[PDB]
Amino acid sequence: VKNKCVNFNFNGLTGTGVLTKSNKKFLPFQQFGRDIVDTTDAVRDPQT
Amino acid sequence: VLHLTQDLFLPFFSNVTWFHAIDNPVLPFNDGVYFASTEKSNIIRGWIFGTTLDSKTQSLLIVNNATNVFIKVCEFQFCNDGVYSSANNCTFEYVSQPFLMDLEGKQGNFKNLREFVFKNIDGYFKIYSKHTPIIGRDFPQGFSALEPLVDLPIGINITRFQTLLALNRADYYVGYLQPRTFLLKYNENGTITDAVDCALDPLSETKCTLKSFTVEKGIYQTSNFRVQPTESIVRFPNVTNLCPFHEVFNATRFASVYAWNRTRISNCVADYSVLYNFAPFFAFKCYGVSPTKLNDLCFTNVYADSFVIKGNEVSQIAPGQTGNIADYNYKLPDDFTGCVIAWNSNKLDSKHSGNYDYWYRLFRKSKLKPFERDISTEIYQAGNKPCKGKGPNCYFPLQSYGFRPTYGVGHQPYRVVVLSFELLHAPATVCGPKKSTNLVKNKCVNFNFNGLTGTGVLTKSNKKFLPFQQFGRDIVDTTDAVRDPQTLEILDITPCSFGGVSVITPGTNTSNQVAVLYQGVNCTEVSVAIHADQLTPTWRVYSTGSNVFQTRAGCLIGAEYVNNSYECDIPIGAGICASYQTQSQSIIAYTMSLGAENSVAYSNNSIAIPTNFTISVTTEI
Amino acid sequence: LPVSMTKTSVDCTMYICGDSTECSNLLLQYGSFCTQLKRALTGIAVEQDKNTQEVFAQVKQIYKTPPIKYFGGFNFSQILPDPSKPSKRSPIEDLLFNKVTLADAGFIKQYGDCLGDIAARDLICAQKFNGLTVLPPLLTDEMIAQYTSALLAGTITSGWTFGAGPALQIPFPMQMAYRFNGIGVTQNVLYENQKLIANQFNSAIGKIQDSLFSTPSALGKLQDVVNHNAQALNTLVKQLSSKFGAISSVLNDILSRLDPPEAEVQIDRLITGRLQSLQTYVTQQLIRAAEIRASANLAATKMSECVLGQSKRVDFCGKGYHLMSFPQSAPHGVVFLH
Amino acid sequence: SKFGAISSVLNDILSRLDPPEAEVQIDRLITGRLQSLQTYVTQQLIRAAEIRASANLAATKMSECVLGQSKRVDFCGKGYHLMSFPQSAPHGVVFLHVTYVPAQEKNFTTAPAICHDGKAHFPREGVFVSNGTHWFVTQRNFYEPQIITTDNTFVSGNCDVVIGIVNNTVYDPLQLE
Amino acid sequence: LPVSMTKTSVDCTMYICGDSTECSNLLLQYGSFCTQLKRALTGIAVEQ
Ligand SMILES: *[C@@H]1O[C@H](CO)[C@@H](O[C@@H]2O[C@H](CO)[C@@H](O)[C@H](O)[C@@H]2O)[C@H](O)[C@H]1NC(C)=O
Ligand SMILES: *[C@@H]1O[C@H](CO)[C@@H](O[C@@H]2O[C@H](CO)[C@@H](O)[C@H](O)[C@@H]2O)[C@H](O)[C@H]1NC(C)=O
Ligand SMILES: *[C@@H]1O[C@H](CO)[C@@H](O[C@@H]2O[C@H](CO)[C@@H](O)[C@H](O)[C@@H]2O)[C@H](O)[C@H]1NC(C)=O
Ligand SMILES: *[C@@H]1O[C@H](CO)[C@@H](O[C@@H]2O[C@H](CO)[C@@H](O)[C@H](O)[C@@H]2O)[C@H](O)[C@H]1NC(C)=O
Ligand SMILES: *[C@@H]1O[C@H](CO)[C@@H](O[C@@H]2O[C@H](CO)[C@@H](O)[C@H](O)[C@@H]2O)[C@H](O)[C@H]1NC(C)=O
Ligand SMILES: *[C@@H]1O[C@H](CO)[C@@H](O[C@@H]2O[C@H](CO)[C@@H](O)[C@H](O)[C@@H]2O)[C@H](O)[C@H]1NC(C)=O
Ligand SMILES: *[C@@H]1O[C@H](CO)[C@@H](O)[C@H](O)[C@H]1NC(C)=O
Ligand SMILES: *[C@@H]1O[C@H](CO)[C@@H](O)[C@H](O)[C@H]1NC(C)=O
Ligand SMILES: *[C@@H]1O[C@H](CO)[C@@H](O)[C@H](O)[C@H]1NC(C)=O
Ligand SMILES: *[C@@H]1O[C@H](CO)[C@@H](O)[C@H](O)[C@H]1NC(C)=O
Ligand SMILES: *[C@@H]1O[C@H](CO)[C@@H](O)[C@H](O)[C@H]1NC(C)=O
Ligand SMILES: *[C@@H]1O[C@H](CO)[C@@H](O)[C@H](O)[C@H]1NC(C)=O
Ligand SMILES: *[C@@H]1O[C@H](CO)[C@@H](O)[C@H](O)[C@H]1NC(C)=O
Ligand SMILES: *[C@@H]1O[C@H](CO)[C@@H](O)[C@H](O)[C@H]1NC(C)=O
Ligand SMILES: *[C@@H]1O[C@H](CO)[C@@H](O)[C@H](O)[C@H]1NC(C)=O
Ligand SMILES: *[C@@H]1O[C@H](CO)[C@@H](O)[C@H](O)[C@H]1NC(C)=O
Ligand SMILES: *[C@@H]1O[C@H](CO)[C@@H](O)[C@H](O)[C@H]1NC(C)=O
Repeated sequence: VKNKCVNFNFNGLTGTGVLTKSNKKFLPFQQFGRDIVDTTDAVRDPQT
Repeated sequence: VLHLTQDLFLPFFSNVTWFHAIDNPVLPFNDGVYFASTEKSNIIRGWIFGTTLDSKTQSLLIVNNATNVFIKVCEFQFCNDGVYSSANNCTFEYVSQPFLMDLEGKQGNFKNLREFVFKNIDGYFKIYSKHTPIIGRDFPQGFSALEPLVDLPIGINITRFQTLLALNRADYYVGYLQPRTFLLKYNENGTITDAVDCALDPLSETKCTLKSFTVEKGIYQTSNFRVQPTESIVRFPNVTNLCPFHEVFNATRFASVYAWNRTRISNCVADYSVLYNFAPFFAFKCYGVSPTKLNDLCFTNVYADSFVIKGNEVSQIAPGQTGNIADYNYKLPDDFTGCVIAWNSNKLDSKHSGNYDYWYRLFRKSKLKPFERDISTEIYQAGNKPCKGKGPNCYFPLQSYGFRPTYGVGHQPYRVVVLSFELLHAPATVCGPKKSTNLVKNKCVNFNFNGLTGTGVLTKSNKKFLPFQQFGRDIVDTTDAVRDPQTLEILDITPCSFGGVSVITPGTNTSNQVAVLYQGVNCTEVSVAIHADQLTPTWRVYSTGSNVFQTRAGCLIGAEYVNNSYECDIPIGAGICASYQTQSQSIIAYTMSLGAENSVAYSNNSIAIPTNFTISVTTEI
Repeated sequence: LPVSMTKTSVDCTMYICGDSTECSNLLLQYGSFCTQLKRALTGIAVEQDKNTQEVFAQVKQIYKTPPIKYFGGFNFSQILPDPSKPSKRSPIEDLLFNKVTLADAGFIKQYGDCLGDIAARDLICAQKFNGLTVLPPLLTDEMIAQYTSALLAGTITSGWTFGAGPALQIPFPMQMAYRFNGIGVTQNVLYENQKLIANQFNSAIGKIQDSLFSTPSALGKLQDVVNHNAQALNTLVKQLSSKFGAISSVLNDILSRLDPPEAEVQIDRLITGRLQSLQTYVTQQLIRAAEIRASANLAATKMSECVLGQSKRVDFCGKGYHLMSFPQSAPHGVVFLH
Repeated sequence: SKFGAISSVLNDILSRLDPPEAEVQIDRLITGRLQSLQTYVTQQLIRAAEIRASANLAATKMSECVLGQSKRVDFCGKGYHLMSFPQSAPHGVVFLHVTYVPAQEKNFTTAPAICHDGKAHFPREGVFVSNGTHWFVTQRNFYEPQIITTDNTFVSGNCDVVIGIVNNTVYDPLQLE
Repeated sequence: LPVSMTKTSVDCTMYICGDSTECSNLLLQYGSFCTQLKRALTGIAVEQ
């Protein structure tokens, strides 16, 4: 479910927040996301 | 983002060995290998890893073919040219898509350059690759990232490395990685556009402390510089008498725990290898010290308490425990610094028809204070009777440890010997078997003076040590002078060279040249350390004779002293400023000019009165 | 008035973990706690340099006194630079330098004689043993004297005009007449008792030198600043001989006396003690730097008002109806003669 | 930052460790982040004190330079302060100090007083200056020579105590009429 | 305009270890952490 506050457990990455579509340019080996201050940003959907 | 990483990377402007082919040397493998090749279609298939490459140790093999890869872990025998002749105890077979991709624009000039990086951190074999269609002809420097392909945990020992060839009827670029800190510039789309090393150039070390690819004009403090010691002197005392650990482990009547025999071991050299030969141990639990690190220490005194106790009571003996032995028979103090030794002896505390020689105390009026003996035979009181005798409510304090050759291990005679050290500041009377090397003065050396470890420079002194004085110190309690145990002479101790390096650079958009300021250190010291190559700085800035300048703030390397005077541009310290000036361009250091040299025309009756005026608008923020 | 404090550039890496790799690896687990400390102390040093710049660098052109020195009777040899002295400093300016003792000059390059210390090494060698260094100021105390000489030669040969624009020469009798006219007394008073007022000025200047010669300490503010800095440095060095509840207070001891799996517990304790000790030093240094910056801004305003002109605010430039002011350079500060 | 804990993610060490044992790691994370948030708060307090000092300076500068003319030298810009115009900037203020600065000057001559007839004449407000042959009275910050009259000068003295007194004739607009 | 604040002379020994000998013994292992606090408070009082 997207555009709604949900607790996610993406591949063992626990947390809380809101998810949606992206236009990111993940390289095929890329799996996680982060920012300049090292906080998990975007998770590649393991089943999509 | 300008993310900074510390990992195994190929150093910038490093040595890469370029080979040819027309036999196939076995390259060493350590900390990973960077591999690159430039080929027409295919002459290199795969690689071989492992140790001794024979049928006695496991090894890897990663040959590619037309369609797949052939990764495996095995114990191959040899081929000397079908690349193996043995797959005996060999598993971990693996197959996936091929590593080699080749494309041509209807012509062979597109000599694609294939770059690979392998490493073996905590097993988990990591392989990275990237095929750049270059123009591999001359291995260009155009930045190029590398994407992982497969990560598989071989979990083996890799030291040697080899490669395979192909058939037919300029390649082999090999580089070695090292643990370095890198600063990587990430594109908006997530690729890596540029990267800068952090241990290569003064400008690079600054560009990676301001985590930025642009360093504005100014002076930036990056790190410090230290002179790593050349030699390591270890000066232990003048004694060679081996300690009597033999006669504390060769004894025949290790007393009962109620009377814990306490020998004293002093004036001796303690090699605990003789401690490791008289006893096939069952418990070497050391608390204050690590048993491996026991031959490099000096103890003021050593106590060897020996007593035979039962199996569970071995686990009983420890700092801060409980039980009938740890409370009424032998109590090890909480802040214990030493080792306990327990080995099995049912050959000297046993016989047919039995034996009951040993003894222990289950009945004491209170607990036993640490390291206290309580040899006494007083009947323990029960109720309110002052009774002096055995029987009910009238119990003898100490009962038997009757030892026989046949009980379970939980009930057997272990000859427990515990060693107590005094690892404090005092003359050391017991030291390890470490040899006493020579003495070198006026040079940065690691010293191990009588168990006092440290680093610094030593020399003769004119101190007035009293004959009982052994150590030295200062007003803030830092060890200053150590009396040589084998010369009875006084040697002072210095810091290594500790200072601070500041890099003086103009804007990176102006020039890549830099000046290096070593803070508050004579430049002869930094010059001799550099020429001896014992400086912690691995970025070595040039020294042409016109780039050295002993400032009151240190010494400047990379900037020449001009005798002119200009307005201060980059503040260095102590009246010296540096700036980027034309010659055709270089960095110059000068003494700041405080302003225009002006003299007033004061006189008894002369006056200057303005005949005009101006209106100036200044700004304040 | 204090103008600057000692510039320190402490290193967490060597101060907390002297030449140790395991301790450095453990300290890396605390994040960027010490980049903050280095940045704070670098900012403090830059701010002290800026404070000195604000207080003294008020005149662009460096002025010089005339070759002859007859300022209508006023005797200025006591504050003018002395050519005979190699340092080119005023007689009153020498007492301030001889009555203040700096524990660490900084511009010594003392390395090479901690070995040659022979006797028990001092505070400086002991601090160098634990990564605790002091930077030297950007402005030497020889060109600060040149700034002061220019400031004083611009106010006795050009009045206050050099503080606004071009330095316009004016005879000192007429400058005194103007300063008198600025406080509500007509100029004729000065020209009718010029000799008497010159004698009074000379006596006042002469009796201020002995008042600093024989007093125990009137520079006690600058000495207080120096003592506070040296004493904070000393109480920061002395925290490296504290166990903090660890087995021993020596990194090279507990490293060689325990295996890495167990030595981490003690090294963590020592790191969490020395970091909390180096964060007290940095915090007190920041507070003292703010106080010194306030004092230095006050000193810069006092220079710009009292020295570069006549100030109509009462009890700012000394007690009484202010006429003029002379700056004098003192160790880590300035001295005003109102 | 792990701060010597198993992991730096609370949602990780909570889902990986049971409450009895995870307390040890959570305590470490708390004692790290609290000491990290007490450094931020302390440095923010220090910076706020510094900013308050600067803002009080700015308020005083506004109230003096803007709402009036300041006789303090080098406070409202360099030179003789005339005006100041405020401008608002992000998280601060910008002042436009309009100042009067002198210009081209000439060596003329000067005397403390002028002795016409036994009496020393002093300028009411200005300098006795001399082209070279004809003594003139003028202002201090601008050259505007005027004929030395009894209105320009006030008279008190005996022509024997003023050092540097020059001989010249002062004028009175009374004897002629 | 405020001119002064309350002058305090907080003592570490009694504040941290009320009439305790073992606690004082453990506190002595922290070095001159509290001489600094007493000096700072004394300086504050003298400054007020
Ligand atoms: C990141 O990726 C985007 C998606 O491919 C790129 O946008 C494209 O740009 C090309 C021109 O290069 C267009 O033809 C295409 O329609 C699309 O807009 C974008 O440039 C890229 N950014 C980079 C590489 O910096
Ligand atoms: C503990 O047991 C040791 C070995 O039996 C004793 O050491 C030796 O004891 C013999 C006498 O039995 C001495 O002749 C010899 O020199 C050596 O000391 C040790 O004395 C003993 N200690 C106690 C306190 O009983
Ligand atoms: C005072 O200074 C003014 C400028 O600072 C002079 O004005 C100048 O006038 C000339 C023409 O004569 C212009 O070309 C120039 O741009 C400027 O406006 C002014 O003349 C001068 N007055 C005296 C008396 O020197
Ligand atoms: C200005 O004041 C000076 C005080 O330092 C006078 O110097 C004096 O010189 C005499 C020797 O001639 C010394 O004995 C005395 O101690 C002092 O140094 C100087 O003469 C004086 N000059 C004028 C013109 O007043
Ligand atoms: C003194 O000041 C005088 C101004 O009144 C100048 O004298 C002028 O001289 C001309 C003739 O040369 C007269 O016509 C005029 O009325 C005026 O008196 C004179 O130049 C000046 N002296 C110097 C040396 O500048
Ligand atoms: C200014 O003019 C006075 C008379 O107008 C001069 O007084 C004269 O002084 C001389 C001696 O110097 C006497 O001989 C004469 O009788 C008269 O008193 C005065 O000197 C003069 N001053 C200057 C500086 O020229
Ligand atoms: C997940 O598995 C299902 C079942 O085989 C398959 O239909 C689907 O395509 C898979 N999706 C992904 C992303 O692997
Ligand atoms: C690479 O090897 C060559 C040949 O010995 C040598 O001249 C060069 O200095 C080496 N590269 C570096 C960076 O030292
Ligand atoms: C290449 O290796 C794969 C590995 O399974 C094998 O199946 C194949 O027969 C080999 N040869 C070719 C031409 O693909
Ligand atoms: C595999 O290892 C065992 C280890 O004892 C050995 O006995 C056996 O011979 C090995 N198999 C081979 C070499 O084929
Ligand atoms: C790996 O091989 C090297 C070289 O023989 C050897 O020194 C090292 O001890 C080996 N390590 C292991 C874990 O086998
Ligand atoms: C005791 O000493 C004898 C002496 O010959 C020796 O043979 C024996 O191995 C020693 N045993 C122990 C346990 O020290
Ligand atoms: C050390 O021992 C040797 C050998 O007995 C002796 O010659 C030398 O004098 C001794 N030196 C000291 C300082 O004890
Ligand atoms: C430092 O300065 C020079 C240059 O090295 C030399 O005299 C000596 O090494 C040192 N001198 C002093 C006085 O410390
Ligand atoms: C020029 O510089 C040299 C040193 O580079 C110095 O010895 C000399 O005195 C200088 N000359 C002048 C005129 O400053
Ligand atoms: C000023 O007057 C004094 C004393 O009359 C004299 O010594 C000095 O040379 C004079 N200077 C000038 C510039 O006239
Ligand atoms: C006044 O005359 C002196 C003597 O040469 C000269 O140095 C000075 O610059 C002159 N001042 C002026 C013209 O304003």
